[PDB]
Amino acid sequence: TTGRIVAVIGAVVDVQFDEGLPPILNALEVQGRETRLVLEVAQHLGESTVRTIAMDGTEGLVRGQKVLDSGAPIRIPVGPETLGRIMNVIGEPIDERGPIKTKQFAAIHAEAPEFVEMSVEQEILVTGIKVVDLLAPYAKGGKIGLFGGAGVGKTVLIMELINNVAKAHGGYSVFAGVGERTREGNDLYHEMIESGVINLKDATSKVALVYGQMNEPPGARARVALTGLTVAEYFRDQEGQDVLLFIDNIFRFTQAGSEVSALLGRIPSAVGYQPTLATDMGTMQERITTTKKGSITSVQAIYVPADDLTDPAPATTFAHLDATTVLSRAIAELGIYPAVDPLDSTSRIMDPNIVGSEHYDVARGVQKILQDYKSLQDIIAILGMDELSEEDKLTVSRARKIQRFLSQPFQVAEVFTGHLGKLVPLKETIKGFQQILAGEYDHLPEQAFYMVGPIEEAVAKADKLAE
Amino acid sequence: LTVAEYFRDQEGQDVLLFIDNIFRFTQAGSEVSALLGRIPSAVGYQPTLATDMGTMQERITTTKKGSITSVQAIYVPADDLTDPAPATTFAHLDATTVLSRAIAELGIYPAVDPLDSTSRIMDPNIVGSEHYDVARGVQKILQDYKSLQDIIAILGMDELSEEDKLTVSRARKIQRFLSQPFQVAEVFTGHLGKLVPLKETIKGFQQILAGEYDHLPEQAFYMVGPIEEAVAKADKLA
Amino acid sequence: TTGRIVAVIGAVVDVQFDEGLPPILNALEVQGRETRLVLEVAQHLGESTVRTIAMDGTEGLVRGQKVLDSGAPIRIPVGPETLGRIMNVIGEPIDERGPIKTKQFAAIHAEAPEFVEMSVEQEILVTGIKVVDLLAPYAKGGKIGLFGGAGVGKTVLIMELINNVAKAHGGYSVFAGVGERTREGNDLYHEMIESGVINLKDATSKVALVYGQMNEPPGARARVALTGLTVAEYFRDQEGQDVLLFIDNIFRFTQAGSEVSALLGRIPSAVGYQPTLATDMGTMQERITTTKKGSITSVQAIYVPADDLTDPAPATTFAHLDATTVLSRAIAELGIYPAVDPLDSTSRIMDPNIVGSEHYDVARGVQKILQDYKSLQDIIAILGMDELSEEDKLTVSRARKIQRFLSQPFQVAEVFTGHLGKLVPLKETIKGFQQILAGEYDHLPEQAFYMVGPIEEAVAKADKLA
Amino acid sequence: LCGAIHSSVAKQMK
Amino acid sequence: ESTTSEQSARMTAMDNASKNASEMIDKLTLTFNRTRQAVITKELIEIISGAAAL
Amino acid sequence: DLEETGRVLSIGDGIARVHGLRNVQAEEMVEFSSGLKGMSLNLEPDNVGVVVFGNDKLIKEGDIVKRTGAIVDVPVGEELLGRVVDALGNAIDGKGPIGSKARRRVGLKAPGIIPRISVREPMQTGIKAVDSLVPIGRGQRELIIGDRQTGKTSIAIDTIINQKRFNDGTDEKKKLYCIYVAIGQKRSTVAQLVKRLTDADAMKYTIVVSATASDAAPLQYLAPYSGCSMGEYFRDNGKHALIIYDDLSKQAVAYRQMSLLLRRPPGREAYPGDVFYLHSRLLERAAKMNDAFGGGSLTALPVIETQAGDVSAYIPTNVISITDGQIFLETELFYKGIRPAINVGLSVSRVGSAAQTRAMKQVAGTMKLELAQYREVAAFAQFGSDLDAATQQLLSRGVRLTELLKQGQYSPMAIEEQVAVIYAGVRGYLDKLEPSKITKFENAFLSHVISQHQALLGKIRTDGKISEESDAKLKEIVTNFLAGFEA
Amino acid sequence: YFRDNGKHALIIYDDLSKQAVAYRQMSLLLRRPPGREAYPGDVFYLHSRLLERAAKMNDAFGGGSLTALPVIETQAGDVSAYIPTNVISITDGQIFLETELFYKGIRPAINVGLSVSRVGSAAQTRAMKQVAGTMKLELAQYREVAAFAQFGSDLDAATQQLLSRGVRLTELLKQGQYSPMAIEEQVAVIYAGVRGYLDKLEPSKITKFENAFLSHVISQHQALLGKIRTDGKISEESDAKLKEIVTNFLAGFEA
Ligand SMILES: Nc1ncnc2c1ncn2[C@@H]1O[C@H](COP(=O)(O)OP(=O)(O)OP(=O)(O)O)[C@@H](O)[C@H]1O
Ligand SMILES: Nc1ncnc2c1ncn2[C@@H]1O[C@H](COP(=O)(O)OP(=O)(O)O)[C@@H](O)[C@H]1O
Ligand SMILES: [Mg+2]
Ligand SMILES: [Mg+2]
Repeated sequence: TTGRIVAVIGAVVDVQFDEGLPPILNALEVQGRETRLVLEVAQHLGESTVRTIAMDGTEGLVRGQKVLDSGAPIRIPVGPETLGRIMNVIGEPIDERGPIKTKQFAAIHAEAPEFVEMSVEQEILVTGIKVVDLLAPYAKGGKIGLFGGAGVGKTVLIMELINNVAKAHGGYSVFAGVGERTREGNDLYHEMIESGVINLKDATSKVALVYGQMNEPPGARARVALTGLTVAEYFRDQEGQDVLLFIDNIFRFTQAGSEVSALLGRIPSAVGYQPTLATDMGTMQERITTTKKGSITSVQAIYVPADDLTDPAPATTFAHLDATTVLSRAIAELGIYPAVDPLDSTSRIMDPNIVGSEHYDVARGVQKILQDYKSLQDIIAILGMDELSEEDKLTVSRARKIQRFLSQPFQVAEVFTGHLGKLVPLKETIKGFQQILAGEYDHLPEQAFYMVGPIEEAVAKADKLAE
Repeated sequence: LTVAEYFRDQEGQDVLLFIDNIFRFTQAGSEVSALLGRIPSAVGYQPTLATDMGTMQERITTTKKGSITSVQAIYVPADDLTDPAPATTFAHLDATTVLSRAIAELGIYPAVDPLDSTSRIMDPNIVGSEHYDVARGVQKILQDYKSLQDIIAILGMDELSEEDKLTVSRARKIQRFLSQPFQVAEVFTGHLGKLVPLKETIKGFQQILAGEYDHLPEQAFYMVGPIEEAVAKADKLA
Repeated sequence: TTGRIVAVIGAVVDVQFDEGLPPILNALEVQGRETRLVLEVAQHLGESTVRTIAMDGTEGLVRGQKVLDSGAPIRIPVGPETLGRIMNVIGEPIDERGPIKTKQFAAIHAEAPEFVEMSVEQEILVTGIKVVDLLAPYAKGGKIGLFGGAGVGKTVLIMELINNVAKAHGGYSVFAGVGERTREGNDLYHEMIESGVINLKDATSKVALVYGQMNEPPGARARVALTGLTVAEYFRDQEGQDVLLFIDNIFRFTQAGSEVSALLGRIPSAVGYQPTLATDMGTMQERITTTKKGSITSVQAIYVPADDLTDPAPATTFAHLDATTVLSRAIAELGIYPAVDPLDSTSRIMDPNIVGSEHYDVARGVQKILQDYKSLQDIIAILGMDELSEEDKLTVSRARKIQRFLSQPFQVAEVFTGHLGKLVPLKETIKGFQQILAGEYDHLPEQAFYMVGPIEEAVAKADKLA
Repeated sequence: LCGAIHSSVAKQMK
Repeated sequence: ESTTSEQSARMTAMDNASKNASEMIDKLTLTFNRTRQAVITKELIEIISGAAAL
Repeated sequence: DLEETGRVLSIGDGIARVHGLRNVQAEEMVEFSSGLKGMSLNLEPDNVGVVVFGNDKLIKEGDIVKRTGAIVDVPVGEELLGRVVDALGNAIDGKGPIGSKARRRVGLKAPGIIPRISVREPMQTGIKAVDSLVPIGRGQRELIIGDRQTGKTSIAIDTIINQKRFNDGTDEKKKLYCIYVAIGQKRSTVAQLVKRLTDADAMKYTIVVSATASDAAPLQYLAPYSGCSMGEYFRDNGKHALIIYDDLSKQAVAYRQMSLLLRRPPGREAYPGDVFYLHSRLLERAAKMNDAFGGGSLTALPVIETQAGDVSAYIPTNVISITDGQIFLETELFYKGIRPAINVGLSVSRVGSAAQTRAMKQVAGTMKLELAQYREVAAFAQFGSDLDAATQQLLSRGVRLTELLKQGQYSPMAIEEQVAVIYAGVRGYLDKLEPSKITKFENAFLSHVISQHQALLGKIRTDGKISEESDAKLKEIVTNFLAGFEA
Repeated sequence: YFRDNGKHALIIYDDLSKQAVAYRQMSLLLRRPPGREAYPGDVFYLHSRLLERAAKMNDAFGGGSLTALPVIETQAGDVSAYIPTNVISITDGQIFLETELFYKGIRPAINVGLSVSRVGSAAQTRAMKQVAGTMKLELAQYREVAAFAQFGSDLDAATQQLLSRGVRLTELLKQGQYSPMAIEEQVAVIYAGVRGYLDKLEPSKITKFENAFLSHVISQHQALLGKIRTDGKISEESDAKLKEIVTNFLAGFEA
């Protein structure tokens, strides 16, 4: 079947087919372009005309240009031949390393796993991050989400998690860069090559890349997420291997949709977001899950518009996670990095019958003292201080030390912390905080914990801070 | 505007253009814009708010053939300076005088906010170092008072360091010394119209900043002309 | 005429007619349904088509279905035989006690009284309740804002007002529940039968009920207020009585409006309220007035959204209120029943050129003495209730005596607390507190002035207390 | 915070 | 005399301090409600306009 | 055949403008050429706005749409107990098909005003914080409202668990069946959910209707109605049923989608003007039928997710005004250690003692009063530089009672056990014990009486209140236990 | 052009907020539906596509670069606006200026706390990295401690020292207009502060000290500045030399 473009406005193009109207979700190959421009059928307006979203620029298109129906949705190459290869939204090799020689391709659009395919196994994934492992530990094969505003450390944290987990990972991994800074992409690409995670010579690459940065049209950003997902889905099912799915930033999926929304003739919903926000997010997120075939530990960086966590985008994302690490700008401003908010992060495995009673007690105890201090803050805000009882002045001091003991110098942010990267094992994490709660280290200055590793480094630093 | 343009160019006469109120120009636009069949922009204003204001304002300017000193009154709807009307006007002025309703309610007239009004002439190599230093010094103390205003509003002025009390006192004297009785407002000020020369204005604030008057009642600086009247009034108050 | 449905979108049904296109506000009876589905015309699209708002579920409607034009707006059964019956928006009996055998029918849509019909004199409706008549006198033919949640004896105060008004004014009452919770609807009905304001055996039913259950569409809930108002209008415009109209609540009346407005495709104004917020409210409130025949005083329960009084809904309602009765739980906890806060409850007619000089000054004195005592409340448990001067110690006792003398046993509580209800006339109410302020009873125990009627009873009680 | 007590006597004690 | 004067000034201080606090609260509640209504109206207008342009 | 059939004019965003079907009824189910079902929500002069019940990928222009005839109805019966079904009752737990014997329509009018009776029979949740201060009755709509991760869903689950007690006994009148409806939630959570209920063996009397995010808006829209009908069956047949709507917020969001796409006039937050009507007619179905009408009851515990605690939001306001109570959960209390984080001070129940066990009423009232006084002076606690013994004592009783309101998750205790622990604090046998140890005491004490004192706990039930004898017995137990605790 | 030709260019977009407004007009007049704040749904792309063009090309691609510095005007300091947020999520950092600081003498009115560089020391000479390094994190903690100690909160040696360093460094960050300092000169003045040789100096005197010290080295110790400009790092000798210069000079300054 062959259609012709009849209207072009933005990334939304309408094509009229003489015969054989292509079903929705199908791709269309715009004929007459030096660049492969794919159009995804989104609506069937009628009068043998269909509305499509462009996966690239519509600039240059002319009304009447012939378009061919591929006869199937956007298919991309999946398999081990993608590892170490940077893939385009529509599966094209944008790494310059020739074509991706895969035996079979896969459609990016698929159905979500049935209810009788989910798992109920929860295992703690020691990422090596104090705040995380202590308060909100991740689950090996559980959906994870890093929330935060523009400038809190989401990207740096996801990179850190990659450094730790992705490297010492038995299996393949996939990284999809949805609407972000290409700069970051180039950096990550070269950094992984250095860490041998991506070998440009011998086949030892484990991380497969997919990108569609902020320089791409709404259509590309709205699908790159699915593209990367499909890649991970293959390794999950037809391979039965542990797949790591890192997405940054997933919010761009929703943003891309709101842009074309108006051009698709939809009535604005709350905060001007598309009325199909939830469903669109659901059809996608639900595919990003662990099945009885394979496990996928997904780590997604979720942007928070104007830091308003009540914004329909991040607000709807919360219900699609098992572990939430909310980043606060306030804590970031204080200087505590990662800027994880200890009173807004939670984990599904934080049950005393999963992470253990001792761990649960320590985590809760830390959260409590912090909350208590938070309540004492506004109390003395502009009312002196010398009135609080020994207990209050004790909780304040301890809470502050714990607060500053949450900051851990990240290897990734070494050029931002001006310190060496440290990793603290869960055991030492529980140990240290448990001891601080016990008030054992109440004879050390607050700064002795500010940006350190194990409690040993805090004590040693304390004595070192003789002057 | 056209009338002014003529004198400016065709006669090179230094034209003084006074418009009151220019904001009405934009307001009228919104009224007809709806009827023009355009899609409303933010706050329902005409989507062409920026351009319209531009083509007009850009005609009210000094050319190499003639000079025009324009003084345009800009009404701020609902006292919202962030409103698309006044906000878009700001970048068209070389000197801005933002009148604060709060200051007016404090009897300080002209109710000019000393920390919001700006001018591109405020440069040491233009108005002089002495003028700039005094100007910034005055703006600084006033700015340091605003921060203290919070604590003052709750724990009074008792929980303040003697230093802060000094800044507060001086700031209030300066704050009042900024008020000047207008002849066109004598029926309200109840004071004869006083005009103060730049030289006396600079001197007056220099002395107060130097603390040379840290002993005179603040009211002695209310509705006065040159600093001399402040001292004189102080004596009359005894 | 018989039209045909040409479109059904939610609760908005468009019907087309060939001959005789029905006017606006006119009712339409859909044919081919078990439950009578009434459509109210509210627009003339054109090309012999009219847009209507369904009064109930439109589920099952098919394009082409016949619709009989009633030729007149929604009419409801009016007359004395509606007392003790729970009526539907369109008048259908929902209490399952058969059809309302009425001979007179009235439409819920009617123009408000003409200017020449407006009474130019402001009278006070003696409810016979000290706290009210004294401090917040109900304006005869005025709107009163009943502020109170639940568990504050709100229902009891309602049942008392009815009993008293009918017993002391021969005027029946009507209760229009806008957005009534079916649960509370059943409770209220049975609770009313117990109080005797409604009877099943003998016809002593002094109230008529109209329920706009939350189950019904916006159009139904928005009209139930009118329906109840029409049932009350009858008594005034026909029997010339002083009817009492209860609207619980008024906020849900406005909400139903914004909703209907929204469905009709009208652009929402500030905070999303319908543009016709002013008119919708006005037209309904304007019917509640005093004419040269009778009067209709309306006690409307008020819900202040987000506790914002500047919000359009409450802002508009206040523009039609004449008095307020703030049922405070704190007061109820102190055992003062009715729990009417003597400092919030206010009335506009509480002006000397209306309620009289004596009444005004006495009421003022009561409010003032209570305020003064309140100021001392702090000093009491701080410096010590003894440091207070004689006058202060006198204000304390007197204020406490008055505070207690504000409680009054309701007849509704007779079939519960086993205490005879009192109907204290305005005269004795004034004289009573007037004497307390004078200190004529500064020698009797405070308990004597608790749950009593006329001051005389308090005196006798004091003797019993010895 | 105890009003003008400390400052008052302070600006007299020294 | 110290203890007395101290409790006197403190009592009067806090007395007026809480009073000022209360006023500040009511003022913020009013400004809050204003922002609250404005917010709803703004979003709603943006929705209506966006719809009335299809 | 523009009569019983039609042709799709346009299809997109789940909306299919079918041309024809001049004999379809409003809200009637239709079938597309792909076999997909749909519901004609919009009946317009030249088209029928049909909402697709699935991926409209299998829908194109010219697709012949035919009328099915039957309206949306779901199977109902005890054969659904222990089964996980979708919004349309179809079994999704894979354990074969359900015995679809009886079938009830999802859209039915709520029971009449007269056919009901005053709520009396208590609906013991198991959480002492609720049963004592916020009692719930059979035939009441109690709203569980709070922000994300406050504990909303947990309050529901424990309530369902506690029912196992009565459901294992011979007390047929106390037996309460439960139905959990999931809307918008992910299958992962729903999986852990049913797994949890199975571990608690509560599933044997729990029906789980699920409508995940991958499900079309209309399915998520029907899920709560179908689940309701499944419960109404019990109610009408005299049996007692409980249903939780998790969440109505997510359902409203999915419904708004249909309206906005159908180009229906958007109101506040873009929600349609009948979004209230949506929840009202649903929640009003819950009721307590009179003996003449079986005598059953359907208690509903809907969940609403608030944003930044803005209860004045459109949907939250709608449901709060339709319910007979609200259980406020504040995350602040959670981190403070208050678990469940049920803000008793704001939580209410318009029913109250009316549906509370007499035994509980006795100790519930005193606790409530004491807690109130505590809150009135709570602020003065942290600034207790110099306070009078009276205020101090109020703070003492306060904190202790607050500790007693704490309860572990997945462990709903019996009413006798609740009144027992309440007795300890209310009577003051904890005013001296440090608050930190109170939590430990409750555990040791309760476990002790449940062991060597089952008779006492039982007597409380038998007497229906704390009898003078049991009052004296408990006195000797608490005093002797106290010394043993601090020695 | 310069970028793809090995040359390095710099571009300032003043003002991007005004461009957006213009675009809004264009789009609205095209009858395209008005979005949030009437701005079109692709306002983000309007700026992303632009800023993303600025990049650093590898040697194979000429090794040229295009550094972009977009300007954005915030209304009433409300960064919760549509455009402000957009741009902040595209750039590799921001520099927020506040009128409050400006009047308070902090000129440039750069708010250290609301400004970051998503590149860091990877754009600083070793010399600057040796002095600057972690001074940012230091100032952050300093401001927090100062805010928490806005009264006599029995400050110990550690906290007091922190406050002292903070105030000193703050003064050294003040700089006028049209007076760009050389990297080595900046390193010298920042050195005196970070190393803490001015900890025993009155903050008001620092204002003049900087200029005096600057002229002192530029005149006589020009060789030191010259070396640093070449080595791009403070050598051991340079560190020792600077130490003797600042200590003695400062000592003589406090005559
Ligand atoms: N009784 C309890 N005691 C202690 N912790 C509890 C209790 N109930 C719930 N929690 C904690 O609260 C967490 C959140 O519970 P839950 O998922 O029910 O909250 P929610 O607000 O319903 O979340 P969502 O909004 O995602 O449904 C649990 O993971 C658990 O850690
Ligand atoms: N763990 C960290 N330690 C120190 N600085 C950090 C850390 N994470 C982020 N930062 C600082 O914050 C900046 C922004 O972080 P980034 O995560 O890139 O922003 P975003 O969260 O918006 O993607 C970084 O350039 C760095 O200066
Ligand atoms: Mg990032
Ligand atoms: Mg939940």
